[PDB]
This record gives sequence, structure tokens and C-alpha cells, in this order.
Amino acid sequence: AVPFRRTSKMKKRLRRTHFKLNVPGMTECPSCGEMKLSHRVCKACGSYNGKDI
Amino acid sequence: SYRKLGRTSAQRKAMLRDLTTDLIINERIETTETRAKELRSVVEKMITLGKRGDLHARRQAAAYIRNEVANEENNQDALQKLFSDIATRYEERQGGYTRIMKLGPRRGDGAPMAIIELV
Amino acid sequence: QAKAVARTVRIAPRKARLVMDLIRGKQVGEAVSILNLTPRAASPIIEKVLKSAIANAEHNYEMDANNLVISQAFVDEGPTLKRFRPRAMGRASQINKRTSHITIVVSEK
Amino acid sequence: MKRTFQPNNRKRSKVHGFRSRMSSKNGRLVLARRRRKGRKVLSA
RNA sequence: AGAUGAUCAGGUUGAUAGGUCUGAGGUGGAAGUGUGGCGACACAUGGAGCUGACAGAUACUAAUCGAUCGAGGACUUAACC
RNA sequence: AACAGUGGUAGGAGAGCGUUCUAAGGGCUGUGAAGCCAGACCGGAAGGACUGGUGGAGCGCUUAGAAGUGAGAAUGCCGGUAUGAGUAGCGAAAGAGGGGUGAGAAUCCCCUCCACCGAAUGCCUAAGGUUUCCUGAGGAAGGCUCGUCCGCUCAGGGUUAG
RNA sequence: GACCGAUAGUGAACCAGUACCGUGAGGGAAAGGUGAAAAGCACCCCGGAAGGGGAGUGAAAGAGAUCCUGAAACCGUGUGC
RNA sequence: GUUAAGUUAGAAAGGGCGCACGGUGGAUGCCUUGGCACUAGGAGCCGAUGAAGGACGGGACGAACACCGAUAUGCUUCGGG
Repeated sequence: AVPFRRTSKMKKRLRRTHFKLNVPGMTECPSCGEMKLSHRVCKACGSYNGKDI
Repeated sequence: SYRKLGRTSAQRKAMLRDLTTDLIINERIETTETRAKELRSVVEKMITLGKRGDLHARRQAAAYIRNEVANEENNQDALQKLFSDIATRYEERQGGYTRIMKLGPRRGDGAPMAIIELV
Repeated sequence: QAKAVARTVRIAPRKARLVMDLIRGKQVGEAVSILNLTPRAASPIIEKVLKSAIANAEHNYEMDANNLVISQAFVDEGPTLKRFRPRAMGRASQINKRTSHITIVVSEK
Repeated sequence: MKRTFQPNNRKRSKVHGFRSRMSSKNGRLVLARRRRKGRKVLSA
């Protein structure tokens, strides 16, 4: 229940390949321009689907 | 199916019940999205009861909702508000009494919050 | 070109590494959008230092903020802080409150 | 659980205390040892 | 369908999910009213009322607007040409 | 020159390399010492130079001498940093919403509901602790996260007996 | 002084028999270096701050408060094969 | 051109070797404010006229050090400067 050997740098990195972050699904705010998540609200425009809250 | 929300039956009922009352009062609230998804059904359901307006429905909805104020200067409660105001609002609509606009996540949870409305 | 540094900030470096491995080699505006929209602890720090970098460029070099690119961006493990968690049976476990030096370099096209 | 050290300043000062150490020869020798080392707190 | 990825059905000329209305099935005869009874209670209103996931409709709500990736197709020889 | 020989543990013998210091003599060094990093140089070995870079003041060479004189291993000592691995864990117990503050809020304050204790998780009070109390500022550390918050940090104040 | 030169040398070159441990006797550490001189960074920007980039001082700021040099382990960035 | 058959490049999610640049870390070199062992000389006891050792207090200014003792961060009175 313990490592029989110490893990090398190479395998450490090979494991940490997939350990990463994809970017968001991004879109502009057509109202005031800046970027935004898809299907979500522009925090700065305060707008969504051509409608302000 | 239906969700559990990391709670027991009793305390999720209490959650949803409080939230229904809070939404009836404020006509808009910010929560998590999943909680909103689970509200949407029961909330439109109580609105059906309001559209009925019968006393049987009054007593059902009273069994569900909580005894809070919804409008000072009127001594009004959530239940009276529900039936009178909201049924007078939605005589004509057949379901879909809500909107769920997704917001981004939260700082502490990373939890996707979202607002919910009465449309 | 231009530079900005955040030296000795209490955060683990690997996490910062992730967040800037996202944006290494991108336009500044979209990078700021990334950091604003991604839900991680390090994005505010990184957009802060980046914003400082572009400010340094515009103020001390006048390099047309919109026309900028992250030339390079990296993290360096800084001085840790040592702590101890009292685990069971009178034994303690060493805890490494890490620290990072964030560095960003900005140039033109 | 109950543990060994149950503090009572009276018991501490009446056992490990200055009057007590000065009462006995061997307690004086402590103070001698406990000075030429240089301990600030030479007794309770 | 599924630990997550994935897979599948759908993404506004659309029924993907919710809701609404019909139903199925389940529970068992609601609340209120009236009658009888001192009363507990019973009878009628009335196979009632209620109902989570079930299936059939329904464009009411949400699947928006976007964005990204993705080919230009090596050489030699043999046959047709 | 010729001839012959030159595997080697324990172990014996002999040749040397290198480090610190000292004596003497001869030197280098702000026009850049030692030390450190590179380099495709030299020597049979230990090893030794040269060039460049860093550094910014002490150091080699020769002959001798004297030694705390050479480290790869002691479940060695000390320190530092890794692996495991962004894994386990985040320490019993109902919270939700609206307002507010603030650079910044699941986590701080207020309100409303809901929920738990109730021979106890409530009131008094010992021993013990020794300023933790109150107020106002702060959020580097500690808080198993955050933090605008405190039993944390600063200031101040506060404990009245026939 | 053919004695040590900060893991050495007193345990202790620094507020040490301190902190800390222990009921107690008793045990018992770690931790030196800005610069010749504070001349210790006016002022401008980023930022809530911290921390940076400029400017300036200085022979030197890659000297900036763990402040001479600053190796290795370890951590990363880029790239020739 | 097509068809058939056969050859061979190139790839990089990421990784290895080398190189360059940095970080962390505190070795190494230089230095000494401290210590180690000795030599020569001196002196080898202090206390009820209250010891050694401490506690508590004293500064215009907080704590600590050091100094001092309600005459408290010095007071006479002889000298030096």
C-alpha cells in the first residue's frame, strides 16, 4: 500500500498531461462587446438574449 | 426522476418550501441552478392552484407554503398574494410561469448560480 | 517590451501554472476574458499582474495596448512556509504553505 | 480521558516551591545547580 | 445512457426536458355544505379528492446569439488511355 | 639497448596527487584576487592549466615542515527539496432567502422563516487559565477554505465591598 | 598561538541556559554579514494592499532590508535533434 | 488522368537529450564582533553595618536590554579631561 519506488519526473509529467484546464465556451456580449459564457449572462452589460435584467 | 440536492427528504422539502415562499414574495431570486430546476415544477404547480382559487386549493397551498409576509402596509401574506395577484396575472397562460437565466459560478463553491423569475 | 511580476504571493505554483498554460502566447484582451471567466483562485492574481504589465508598457514604453501579446509567462516556486498538522497519536505532519513568483512579459506582434 | 497533570498552584508551590526547596539540604543543592547553570526560573 | 469522460435523443420549419391539459395506474370516498345522532360518528353531495418519475398531445418556459476544428490530396512502376 | 614480465580479494612494500596552516625566497592582484558557472585543453592516475562569464578582495608558485588532511553508504547527524499527488483528509449535528457593507462575500452584519438543545448544548460558580472581556482600526501569519470577520495583530479602556 | 572561523569554535559570535519540552529534578536548540557612507528608493504609473515597472541615489540596485558570493538537489519557460 | 501493386516521408497530446535564461535553497570562498588553550603579574573570599542571587519598580517618550533604587536612566567631593 505504498510506492515500492519513487516516481520519476518523466512519468510524473506523462500523468500530468491530461491534468489541465480547457478554456470556457466563450462568446461576446453583443450589447457592450466584451466576452461572456455561452447561454449565460454578461455580468458587465447585465444583459442576455437582447434583454437587460 | 427528481433530485436530492445533498439533503434528506424533510430538509429538502423545507428548502423548496422556503424558496417557493421567497420567490412568491420577491418575484426574482438568485440561487444555484439545480435548486431552481427543482423549484420550477412545484412553483408552477402552486400557481395552478392559485388559478383554481378554490378553498381546497387554498388549504393545499397553505399546507405547503410558509406563513410569511409578502407586502407590508397591507398585512398581506404570501398565500393571499399568490392567489389574488398571480392568478390575476396569469389567467391566460398555460404553464411556463418561470424563467431560469444562468449566471456564472461562485467564488467559494465554484457553484453555477442562476436567477429565477416569474415569467 | 515590458514586464510585470508578483513576487511572494501565498498560492501554490502548480495551480498558477495551469492557469497561465491556458493563455501562454495570446492576445491580452482575450487573455483577460479567459481570466475573468474561468473559475480558479489564481485568475484574479494573474489578470492583476497582467494589467500592471500592460500599464507599464503604455506608460513607460507606449506600445499600443491593443496590439500586444504575451511573449512569455511563467511561475517560480518561492519561499514556502512550514506548518504542522497534529495528526493522530501525537504525530504531526509537515505542511507546505507554498508561495509563487508570477512573471509575465508582454510585447507586440 | 483523564490525564496526569491536574493543576493546583497550591500543590505546586508546596511541593516544588521555594520554601520547600530551602527547607531541605538537597533542595538547597538544587538551587545551587539551578543557579550556576543560570536558569531564570529557579523554582516555582 | 451514465462514476467522470463517453453513448444516445434534441437544440426554434422543434415536442429534448419541465410545465399545462387529457388519461393510465395507485390510494381509497377529499374539503366545505347539508341531514340523522346528546355525542363519538354515519349518510349524500361524489369511484370523490389527491397523485413522483408512466404515454398522448400542447411552442407556455428553457435548449439564444456565438465560437472552434476540419480537405486540398507524395513518389516509382505495370495496365487502359 | 636486449631479454623476460606486468589478472588479483585479505594482506605486505614502494612511488606519488590533492587540501589547511607555518617559515624562507621569489611573485599575482581594482588594468579585477579567492570562490562560483561554462567550455571541444594537458597529464599514466590521483589531478592540473588556459579562455570567457559572475563576483568585488585577497591568493598562488618553489623548497621544506606540521596536520582536526580527501567520504557514496553507519535503518549515520543537521539542513534543504522531491516522490506519493493536486491524492487522502478538511474533525459528529439544517439551513434558505432578501437587504447592507465592502475593492472583493456561500462563509461578515441586520431581517424573516425553518431546524437542534432544553436534569441541557440553558442560568450561577470552583479549581485552572491570566486580558482571552469592551470599543475602534487591520487582514501578513494563525482560523484545516474564504474572510470585509475573532478567543488573531495593533491601539486605547475596563475589575470600586465594614 | 605553524588554535576555530558561524554544522566549526564556549551549549551560547545575534537579548541563551533564552525559546521550547517536562509535575519535577532535569533536558535544551535554532538564528552572523546592505552599503565606505542611509545617500534606504522624492516623484510617476498598475494595483485595495502586498508586490512590481519606470525615474532617482550609489562604483554597483542583477545591493533594495534573508541586504557579500550564492553551488547542488528541486522547480519551471523557450528551443536545435 | 484512372485503376492496381509497392515504396518512403511527416507527424507530437505529451515526452527524452543538449543548450540558453530564471527561481528556490543555502553550501562554498572572504571577513569577524565571539570563543579555545596558555604565559607573566595581581588578587584569592563575600556576609546580621544584612551577602551572593533575584522579584518589583524608576526615563518626557510604550515593552526589552543595560544602569539605578522612592535621593530610582543619578548625588557629594576629591582628582583627571
